[PDB]
Amino acid sequence: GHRTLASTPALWASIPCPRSELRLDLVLPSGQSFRWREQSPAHWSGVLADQVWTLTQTEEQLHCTSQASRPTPDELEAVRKYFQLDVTLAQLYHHWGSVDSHFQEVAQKFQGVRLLRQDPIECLFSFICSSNNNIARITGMVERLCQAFGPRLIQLDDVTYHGFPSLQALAGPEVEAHLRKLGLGYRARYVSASARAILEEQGGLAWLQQLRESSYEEAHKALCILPGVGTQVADCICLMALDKPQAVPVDVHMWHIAQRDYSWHPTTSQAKGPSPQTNKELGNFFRSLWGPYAGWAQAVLFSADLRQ
Amino acid sequence: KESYSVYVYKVLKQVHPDTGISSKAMGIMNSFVNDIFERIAGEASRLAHYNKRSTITSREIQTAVRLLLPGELAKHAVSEGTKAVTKYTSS
Amino acid sequence: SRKESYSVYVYKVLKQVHPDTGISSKAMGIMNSFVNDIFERIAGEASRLAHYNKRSTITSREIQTAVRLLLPGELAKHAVSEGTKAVTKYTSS
Amino acid sequence: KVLRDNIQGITKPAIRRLARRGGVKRISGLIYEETRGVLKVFLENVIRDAVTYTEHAKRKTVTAMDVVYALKRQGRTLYGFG
Amino acid sequence: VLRDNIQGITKPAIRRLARRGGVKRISGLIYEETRGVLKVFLENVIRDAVTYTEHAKRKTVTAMDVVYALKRQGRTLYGFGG
Amino acid sequence: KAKTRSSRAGLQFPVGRVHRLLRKGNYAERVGAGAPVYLAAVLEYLTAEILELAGNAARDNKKTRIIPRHLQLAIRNDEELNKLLGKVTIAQGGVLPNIQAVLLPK
Amino acid sequence: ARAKAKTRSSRAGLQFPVGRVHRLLRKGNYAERVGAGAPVYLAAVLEYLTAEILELAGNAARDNKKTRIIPRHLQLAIRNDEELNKLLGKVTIAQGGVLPNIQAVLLPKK
Amino acid sequence: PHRYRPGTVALREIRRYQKSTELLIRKLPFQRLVREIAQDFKTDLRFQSSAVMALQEASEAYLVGLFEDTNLAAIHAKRVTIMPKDIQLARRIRGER
Amino acid sequence: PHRYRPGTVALREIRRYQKSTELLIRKLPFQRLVREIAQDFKTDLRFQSSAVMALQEASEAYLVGLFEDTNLAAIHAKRVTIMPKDIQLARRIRGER
DNA sequence: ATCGGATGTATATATCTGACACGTGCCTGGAGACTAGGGAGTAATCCCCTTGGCGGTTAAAACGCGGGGGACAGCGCGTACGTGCGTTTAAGCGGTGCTAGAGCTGTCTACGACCAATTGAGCGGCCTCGGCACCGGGATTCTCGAT
DNA sequence: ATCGAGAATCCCGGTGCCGAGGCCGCTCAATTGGTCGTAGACAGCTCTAGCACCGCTTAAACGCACGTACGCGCTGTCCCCCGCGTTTTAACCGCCAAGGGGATTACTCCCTAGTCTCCAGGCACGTGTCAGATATATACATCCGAT
Repeated sequence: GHRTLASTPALWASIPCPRSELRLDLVLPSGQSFRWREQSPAHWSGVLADQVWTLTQTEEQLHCTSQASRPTPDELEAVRKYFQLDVTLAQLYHHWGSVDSHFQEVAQKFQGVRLLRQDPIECLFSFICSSNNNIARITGMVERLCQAFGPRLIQLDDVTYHGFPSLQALAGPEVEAHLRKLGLGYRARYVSASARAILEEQGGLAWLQQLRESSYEEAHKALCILPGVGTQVADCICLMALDKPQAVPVDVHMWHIAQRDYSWHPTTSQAKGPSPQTNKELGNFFRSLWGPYAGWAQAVLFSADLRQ
Repeated sequence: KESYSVYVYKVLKQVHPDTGISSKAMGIMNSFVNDIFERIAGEASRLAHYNKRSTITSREIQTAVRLLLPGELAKHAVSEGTKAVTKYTSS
Repeated sequence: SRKESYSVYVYKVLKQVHPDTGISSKAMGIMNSFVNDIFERIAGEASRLAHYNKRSTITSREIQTAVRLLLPGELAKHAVSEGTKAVTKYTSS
Repeated sequence: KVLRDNIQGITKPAIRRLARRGGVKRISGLIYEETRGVLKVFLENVIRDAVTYTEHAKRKTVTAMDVVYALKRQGRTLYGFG
Repeated sequence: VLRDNIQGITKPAIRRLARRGGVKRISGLIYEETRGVLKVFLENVIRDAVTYTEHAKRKTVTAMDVVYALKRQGRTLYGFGG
Repeated sequence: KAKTRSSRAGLQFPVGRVHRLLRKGNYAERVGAGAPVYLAAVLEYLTAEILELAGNAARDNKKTRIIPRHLQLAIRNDEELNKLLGKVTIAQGGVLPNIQAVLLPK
Repeated sequence: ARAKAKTRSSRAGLQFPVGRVHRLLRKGNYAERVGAGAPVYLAAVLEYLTAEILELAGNAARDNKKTRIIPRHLQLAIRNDEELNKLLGKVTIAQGGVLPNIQAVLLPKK
Repeated sequence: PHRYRPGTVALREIRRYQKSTELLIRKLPFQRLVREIAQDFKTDLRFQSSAVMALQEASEAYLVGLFEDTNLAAIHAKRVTIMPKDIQLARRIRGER
Repeated sequence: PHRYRPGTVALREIRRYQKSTELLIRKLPFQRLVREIAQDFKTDLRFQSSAVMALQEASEAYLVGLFEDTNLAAIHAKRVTIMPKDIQLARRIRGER
């Protein structure tokens, strides 16, 4: 079964990390990644760097674990990179708090909300399933998508973990029909269609991976081409999988936050409600308010707004 | 503009092989066919709604024929309809 | 079976019109069938305009046109005013 | 189960009372026969449609909904029942 | 277009229409009554026709709209499109 | 917390139910957002008119209930309602009291 | 390969278009689905009514010594038949005129 | 032996039957008539009581309207008593024929 | 000095106007009247000639039917002339108020 | 009863002509093959709603029997409506021009889409005390016999 | 035009009785969630059909004179419908029983929407061409004013 810090002590390794720098309960189930489950209280399990892990935290430490031994230093580095631990969240909160008193009020109660370094492919298809949907359902869809087309890893209790599907697999024959039976709705077409476009028209995996060196403007532009990947989805990918920290996804949540917490309204736009023009404006508004890491500040308020 | 002009002209040759028809009368027959089509289709839709059925089949087309067309005309019309459907199914 | 109707809604209107007036079951049935008839007439004509203008959908202006066609006299004017007020209030949420 | 001579069931006092509700002051003797005829005609017209509606639904009884639909088809639109 | 156009239907036109209708003798008081009836019918049709045109976001009244408005009142007309 | 559309539009007839029947009734494959609200408002106005007239008629007859006689009388005395309902009978409604002039005694 | 295209109107021996009727029915949003036999049934009914109307109109035209059908002949055909009159009592035919009839007492002293 | 004016009782009857809203036709004979009409179209046919009541109400309304129209026809003829001429005129003008 | 008796050429031209199928109302007066009626509901409406023709034919058929029913009302009261009373009677039974 | 004058149609013939009928070009709506799934046909059930019977009471239908009053036939009159005609006018008919809107195209802001949680009103079950039919009585107003 | 007996009608209070409405249980029905793809709203643009205007011509309106037959008033005649009293009767209400069919529910299957790939049936377009309009000339059908 799933390990716990108390049951198999000699299988866990720690990483210096204070709760103020990271709160797993505020990051893993908040719609950034849809692959983590709190199988046991305060213990989150999921696939990280092609293998299963269980993570749990004390006050100043982040504890990590057919493994038959404690995580190695090399493996632990995989975890630090996933949580981008070289970035000091305390410095970011300070800055955002200094230029936005509302953020300061919220930030006092929701510390440790950071951003996850992610894999481009997993991020692209997970968010293609994020559109017009709720986190609870999205989570299920992504799980069934991985069980059906992803590599089988290991089994803990009655849970069999799977790696994320490859481009070749998602581009396979009759994938759409299969995903519709798995309840993906119309997004089933989007997944099939986008895998093929990338493989048969954009120059495969290399095309998506190269975007990480490209500019936010370029990257976002490149992604909008893919079926199911309009402005909100593209920004999600840029921010969470392509290292574009200034990218700010604009969904219904950030729509409401802007309105009630900043009394914001479109000025350059023509429509009075969400539209491709107003959404783009809201994004710049947040960028001019928080700066270069505006997307990360967005992640904090989004996570906090989920707790309502 | 989709019409029934050539079809009515074809039927006229069957009925009176050596009789002409004016364009005004052609338009009137066109409008008449459209009106009777609208009546039968709408009333068969009412039957479909009333029986909680979502398919317009020949049974309620026949019921609509019996409801709208008068007495002796209805017998001949239903006979023609049954003959046509039987010929279609057999062939 | 679950037979739906407008009985409770007619009762709510009655309480804000004549607060101290009762109503019989036969009258309630008549009122429900009246609501169904007016609804079916207006919806039929609204859909009928959609075909006449080759429009594939029903918007709030086809309903207004149907009301102007059906309701005679000052009922048309007041119903148009009520509908415009209601849609304006709904949009200005 | 044959029913014969039931048009006489529409009694003369009933026709008198109907005419009174219609605001008629004096009634001739032929009016009873004439109104029996027109009632028979109207009931045949209604029952033809009602029985067709019943036959369509594969039902062996005439429900009130069928009568309401038959009346609305002819342009009567009786409220209340159903 | 402005005023006094109801006199456009002169006495002989009404006389000719009544002759077509099977009328032999016409009292003097008929022309004014039938002018009023024609006005009522024409406005009751024109209101619906103009409503159709206005909903069509047009400024020209088509024959098609007049036909449809006539169909609304139960006076179906044939010969001007469907 | 959910805020229902009828209360949002200040209406009592259920906007959601009118919308459901409009879609299911097969009038068009797409139904706009404001059209069911407009329809519900029109139904509100008609129901309010007929119930206020029926209540006036009921109080005229010292009656605290509404009976089909009241509804028929209210419909027939009013002009525009009569024109709207010119081709309808009301079950158990009776007839409006009307006696022609020449039938009265001299 | 494909076995050549033959119209369903020829299949059922009709002149009126089965496929056109089917298209009008499905895009006329009369029901969610349309059965196979319904377009053929309705096309046959329309053909029979048109045949009846045209036959009566042709008889009227022949009795008037004209070889071309005009709406006056259609008017005579519709209102000289009792049942057809009942079916189309609430329709007006443009340029149709009125059937000739005069009341009895209007006729002069015998 | 006091006796009324022959017309006054009639007008009393008018007021009495325009005041109330009862059926004015015996239910069972009307039901028998309806079943007799219905047997010729389809033998062994059952009837719901509500359907019979609906038929009776609709027939009463239709006859009341017809009698009102034929009363107008009789009055137009400078008469008081109705004639079958009046009924046939009412049906012809209405369009039933 | 030859004259036809009253009701002879009056009885004639009935056959002529039932024989013909023309309009019997001048086009231009009806055009002006239709525009006059139109200007009340909206200012400066354009009218196709087909629309005016359709209105003319509809109104003319309506008036022909009304005059037939008026003749029926007149012949009912043992009259050969028609009076407006006939017109209100025919409208009243027809339900036109 | 009848007879020709005179209108008013019926009938027959020459001579255009513009709607009618035909062939042709072309494309777009119809057709053939194939697939997936849900509307619908079919079997079992229960319960309930319809039919039928039986009997007692009596409101109501049947029927006779005046008698008055309203339908109705006949006669007179005077006036309102027809027929005919000279005069006016305006309705078609035919151009000619003006142009504002009708209709077809090319771009981008409001609904459909999948459906699962999420309440939360909306209907079913079930009291319950009051609105109102009914009775019992007495007083008021209409109605027709009398002067 | 009143008086007044007498009959239909209106007003007041008591009685009880069932149903309109309130309350609770339970349950499906709008509502919404990290949006995006997509049809309708809008601007653009052509061109045509509707508007105005004027001149010519002649068919229709019409103002008027005149005669006559129709509507209307008035009358007496008579028959037939209504009020009323008496005599059946079968309508109605209450109760009871039996079972036919009409909602239901579960199950399967096959008919049809959707889609891809064609192709010829039918819609513009052009052109001969004769049924019918139309003018002309004769045949006779029928009112009708005497006769």
